[PDB]
Amino acid sequence: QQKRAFEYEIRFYTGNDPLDVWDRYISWTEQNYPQSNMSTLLERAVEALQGEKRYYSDPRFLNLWLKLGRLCNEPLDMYSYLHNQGIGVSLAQFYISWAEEYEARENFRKADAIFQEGIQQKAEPLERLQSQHRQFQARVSRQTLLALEKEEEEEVFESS
Ligand SMILES: [Pr+3]
Ligand SMILES: [Pr+3]
Repeated sequence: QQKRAFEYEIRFYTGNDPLDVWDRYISWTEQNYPQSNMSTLLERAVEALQGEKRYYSDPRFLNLWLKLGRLCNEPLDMYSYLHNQGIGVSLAQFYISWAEEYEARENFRKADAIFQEGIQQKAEPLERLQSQHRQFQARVSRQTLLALEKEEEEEVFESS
């Protein structure tokens, strides 16, 4: 076949950037199986890298967790945990992703708090975080104005 799975799996990895192997292996998987053993590769990468403070600001490390969060049925608990470990906390995408989960559940005040914390931390790229924050706010504001229109319409019906 193509058990390149074997080529990656042969971890007599002796270098100083272990995340590198996994990054390439994860990337290979989503490039060959666009939907895969993916979810158990991700769990393995993360466990292999469990407690490694040095990668807590690495976008390749955060990317593992964003991919897991997408598959996970409890991502909110996942982000809370990562935040307590200080994983991804200096990265804009960590906050964008966490806030989007709350926005999806219509908890706009929590999503906003997450953006604002990321901004106060000046998580990188800050301009991506600010842009996404403004887009989020605009979505909520627009949804509100349309909702209010539907309320006003029904309410006005009730008065006849
Ligand atoms: Pr009514
Ligand atoms: Pr009423």
